Amino acid sequence: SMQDPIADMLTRIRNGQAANKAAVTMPSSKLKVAIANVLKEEGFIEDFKVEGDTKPELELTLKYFQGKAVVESIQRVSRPGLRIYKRKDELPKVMAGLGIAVVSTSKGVMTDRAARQAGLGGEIICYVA
Amino acid sequence: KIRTLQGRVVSDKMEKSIVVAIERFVKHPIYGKFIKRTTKLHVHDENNECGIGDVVEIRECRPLSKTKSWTLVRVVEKAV
Amino acid sequence: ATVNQLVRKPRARKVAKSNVPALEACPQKRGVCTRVYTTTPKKPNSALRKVCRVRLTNGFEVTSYIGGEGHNLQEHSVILIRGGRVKDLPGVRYHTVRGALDCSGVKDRKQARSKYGVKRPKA
Amino acid sequence: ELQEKLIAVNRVSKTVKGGRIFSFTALTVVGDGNGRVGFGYGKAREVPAAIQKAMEKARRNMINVALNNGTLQHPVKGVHTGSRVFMQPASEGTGIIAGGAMRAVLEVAGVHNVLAKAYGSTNPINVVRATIDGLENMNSPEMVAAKRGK
Amino acid sequence: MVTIRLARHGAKKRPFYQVVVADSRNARNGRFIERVGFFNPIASEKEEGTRLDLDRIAHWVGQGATISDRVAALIKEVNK
Amino acid sequence: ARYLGPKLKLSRREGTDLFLKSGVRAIDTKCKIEQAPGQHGARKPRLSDYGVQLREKQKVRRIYGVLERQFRNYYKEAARLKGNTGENLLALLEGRLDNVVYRMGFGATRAEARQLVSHKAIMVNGRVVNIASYQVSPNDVVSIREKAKKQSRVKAALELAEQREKPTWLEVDAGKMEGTFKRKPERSDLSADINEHLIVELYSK
RNA sequence: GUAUGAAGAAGGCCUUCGGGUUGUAAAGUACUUUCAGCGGGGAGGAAGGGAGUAAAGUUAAUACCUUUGCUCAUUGACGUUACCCGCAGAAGAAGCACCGGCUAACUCCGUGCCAGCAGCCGCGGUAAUACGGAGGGUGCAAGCGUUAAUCGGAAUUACUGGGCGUAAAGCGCACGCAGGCGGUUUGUUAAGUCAGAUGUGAAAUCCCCGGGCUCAACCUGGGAACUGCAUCUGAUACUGGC
RNA sequence: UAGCUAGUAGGUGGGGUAACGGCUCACCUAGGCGACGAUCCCUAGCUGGUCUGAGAGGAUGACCAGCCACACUGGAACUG
Repeated sequence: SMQDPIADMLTRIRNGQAANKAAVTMPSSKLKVAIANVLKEEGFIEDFKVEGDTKPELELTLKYFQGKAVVESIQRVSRPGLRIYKRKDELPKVMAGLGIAVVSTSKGVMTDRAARQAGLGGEIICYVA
Repeated sequence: KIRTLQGRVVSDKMEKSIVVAIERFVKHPIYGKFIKRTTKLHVHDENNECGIGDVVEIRECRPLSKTKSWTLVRVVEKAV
Repeated sequence: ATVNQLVRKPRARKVAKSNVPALEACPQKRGVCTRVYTTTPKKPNSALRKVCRVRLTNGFEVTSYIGGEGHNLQEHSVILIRGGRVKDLPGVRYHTVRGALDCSGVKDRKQARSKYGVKRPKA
Repeated sequence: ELQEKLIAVNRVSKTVKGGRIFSFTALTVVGDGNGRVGFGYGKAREVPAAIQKAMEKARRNMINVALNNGTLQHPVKGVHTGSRVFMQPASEGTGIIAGGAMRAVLEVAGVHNVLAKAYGSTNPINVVRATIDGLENMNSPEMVAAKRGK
Repeated sequence: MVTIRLARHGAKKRPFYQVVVADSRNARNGRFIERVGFFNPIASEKEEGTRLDLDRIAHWVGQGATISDRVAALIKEVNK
Repeated sequence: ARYLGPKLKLSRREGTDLFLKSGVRAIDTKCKIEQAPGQHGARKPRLSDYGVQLREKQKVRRIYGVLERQFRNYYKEAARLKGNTGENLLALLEGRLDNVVYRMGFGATRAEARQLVSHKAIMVNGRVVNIASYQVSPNDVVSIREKAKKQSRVKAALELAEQREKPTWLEVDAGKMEGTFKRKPERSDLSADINEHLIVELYSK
C-alpha cells in the first residue's frame, strides 16, 4: 500500500528534473520545508514556496545546468527498513566534496560539512551530488 | 545505576514465580536488519497482582536459586 | 534476497575438496601392492601405461602410476605412493615413488636428475 | 603536445568465401590536449594502415571531460553492457596500474594519479567505451562552484 | 608477594630489561601488574637509554611492594 | 651466489653501457671493436611487455651487482616517507657502501670497489666494514684501512678520479684516502638513462 | 678475488663455411687476500658477593645490613670463542629447473602415435627446437625442483560488490497465522540517537616514525589502532514507549 | 538430526559447605524446553596471535604469552 511520504517527494524531484518540469508540488510537512531550505542554499533547487494552511502543499522550482538537472544523484539510504546514524567524524564523504550528506540533528537540519564544523552528528536523511 | 528491563509475562502456571520475556530489538551488526531476539527469565514474585500478558518491569539483583537472579518491580500497562 | 533470513542462515558456496583424499593430509604413504600391470591410455595417445593397485590401511583402494623408466615391482613388494594426476590414465590420481623400500634404481639421465632420483657414480 | 596511443593490435586469420584473411584490427586514442578525449577503431591489411584507419576517426571522435588540475579527485564508475570500470584517486607518487586500455585513455586526458580496476567482460572494444562512459561520469570542483547557491 | 623486578627480554647475548611490578607466585614469566620503564645494559648513545618513573616507584613502595637488588642497582643507574 | 656472466656483451644487449670494461679507455679499449650488427640485427624479434619489464629489472639490479631480495627490500623502503618507488629506489642502490667506495674513486670498476669492502680494506666511522649492503649515514667518514692505504692501484684509481666530476652528496681527499658522506643521494645530481616510468610496474604483483 | 690479457689460440657447438658463439674466458701478466687451514696474541659474557679503607651511616660509629667511591684475590660449559696478528698461495669452496604460445631464454641432434610429456594447448605415426641429449642461453641459487594441506588471483555467495522473459531461478492462484513496514500535528520520558569525558582495550606482534654491535636476522623507544564494551553529564530532531 | 525432559519447572524445609546456590536428602504445586533450532552427530582447545588480502574476508590458533582440560580406565577421600 502507500508506504512513504518522502519517496512521493523525491520521485517528483528526480523524475520531474528528468522530464524538464518547471516547478513540482506535493503535501507539506515540517521536515519537507526543513530540507528545502538546505537544498536551496546548496544550489540543488532554484526556489521553494508553500501553498495553504489546512491541507498544506509545497512547490519546488527545479534547477538546471548545461541542458540537464543540477543534480547527478539524490539517494535515500536512510529508509523505513534501515535508518542510518552518523557520528561527528563517522560522517561519510559524498563524492570527494562534490556532494553533501544531510543530517537531521538535535540542533537543526544541516549538511555533514556544517555537522563537522559543529562537532555534531545524528540521523541521515539523504546523500546528494 | 542498576540494570532494569521492561518485558511481558509468558507463563504464570507456578505460584511465586513468573516466566518473563525480554527483547533486544536492535540491528544485526553485519546486516543492519532489525532483530527482536527474545530471551526468557524465571522472575521472582510473591505479590500476585500480575499474570500472563501483563507488561512488567524487572531489576537485576542477587541469585535466589539455581540460574535465577531477576525480580519484579511493577506492572507497566496495568491492563487489569 | 531476504536479509531477515540472512541474519539466521547466511549465503553458502561450494567448498574445495581433495582429488587425493586417501592419503589423509600426508605427502606420501606406504602400500603392500596387490597387483602390478599395464593399461591402454585415454584419448588416441597410443602409449602403454604402467600401473599398480594399492589398498591403504584407512579402507581406501586406488590405482597408482609407475613413473621413472624401469621397475621391479610385484604383489606384496611394498611401495610408497604420493599425489600428482595422470590425465591419460583411468582414475589414476597417484604416483609411485622409489626413494624408499625395494623398488629398483631408475634409468640414468644427464639432465633433470631430481626426477625419481638419478643416482651419482661411486667407486 | 603528442599524447596519442595504440591500445591493442589483433590479427585476423579466419577463412571466408573471399579466401583466407590476413588483416589486422587496431584501437587508438588522441584527444585535443585542452579538455576533450576520444578513440578510434579500424581494420586493414597492414598495421600502419589499420592504425591510420583508426587514428583518422580517433582525431574526429570527441567528448569533453571535466579535468580539474589534470588529476582525479572523486571515485567514479563507468559501464558498457558486460564491461565495467572503477577509478579512484591514488596517493602521493602513485598511479596507474590496470589494463592497457585505461592506461592509454588517461594519457590523452593528461592524468596519472588513478587506481583503476575492471569488472565483468575485459573485452578491449567495450572496456575503452566503458572508460569513456566513466569520464562522462567525471566531475570538477570548478563546475560545482557554478552550481552552489541560488 | 608483589615485587618490583626485572623481566628478562632482549633474547641472547645482549639482554634487555623491562622493569615491572608483579606477583612472585607460580610462573617465572607470569602475568605482570604494571610496567615502570626499561633498562639497557648496553651502550645506546642516548641519554634516555634507560628510563624510570622514580615517583611511580615511590608510589609502589607506597603500596608496600618488595624491591629486588638488581632494581636497586637500576635506581643507581639513573643516579637516584 | 655470483652471476659470473659477461661484462660487455650485456652492455651491448640493451644498447646501454654498464661501466663494465669501459670506464677508463677511449682507445685500445678491447670492446670487440664496437660490434656492428652483421646478419644478427635483421634476425632479432620484438620483446614482449612481460620481457620489457624483466630487461629493466635485471639491468637496474646488475649495474649495482646487488642481490634480488635486497633490491626488493629497497622497493619496500622506497615506498615510505613520500619517497616514490620510482625515485628513492635508485638512491637506495646508490647509497650502499659498495657504491660509495666506487663514487669516492678508489676503484675503477664496481667489482674493484666491492673488493675493498669484501676484503675488509674499508672503514666507516673508523670501524672496519665487510657488509656490501651497508647504508652509509649522513655526515659520516669513509676511509681506506691502515693495512690497505699504500695500494698503488688505489692511488692510480684516484689519479683518474681527480679528472672526474663528484656526486654533490659526498667529498673525498686523494691524499688521506678519506671522505665525508654528506647526504643521501639527491635528485638534484642523481640521474640515470633508465625507464623510470617502467620500474614502477615491478613487484605489482 | 680484482684487474689486464688476441682476427680471437688448444678443445667444443652452430656454420655452403660468409662467419657466429663459447670468449678476455683460457694460457700469459698484474695484483689483493676476506672466509678457510695452521701457528701466535686474545676481549666480552665474571657480575653479584667477599676482604681492607671510609661514613658521628641507622642501632649504641665499625655484629648482620646499607653507602657515591677507592684498592685486591676470585669464578667459563660454550672454547681451538669474538676480534686481531702472522704464513704462503687464488690458493680449499656450486648446483637446480627451464628455454614452440600464455612464458623471459635458441638452436641443433636423437625418439618416432612408440616411448615420454601436460595446467590449457594438445604434442609425438622418423625436422615435436612440446619426449631423451649436446652446445649456447634464461632464471634462481645453498639451494632448486616435486608432492601434501590451505589461502591471493575470484566482483563466482553478492553490505563494500550479482542473478530469476529468452543465458542458473518469481514459487500456478488467492487467503493468511508467527515475523517485518507503515500519513500529520502539539507535548512527554530520554531507551535508540548525537555530543562531551573517563575507565577498559596485557606483553609480544603489526602499521607508521626512530634507535643498538659493521649491517640484516635479532633486540628495542616512540606514534596509531583495538570500530566496541562499561559508566557519568549534556543535547532533543526522529523512531520506540506514553 | 524433530521432538526433548521430568532432579525436570516453580516452591518450601532439614543436612553439609568459605560465601551463594538443588550441593544433598524429604516433601508440596505442576510444569519446563524447541521455532532466535532444544534433542543428536561430525569437526575443533579458546584467545593475544600465526599467515594471507587494499579491505570486508579467507585459512590456522605448534613453538612464544593470557586461560582451560588432561596425564593407563573409572570412583573416592585425605594431606597444604
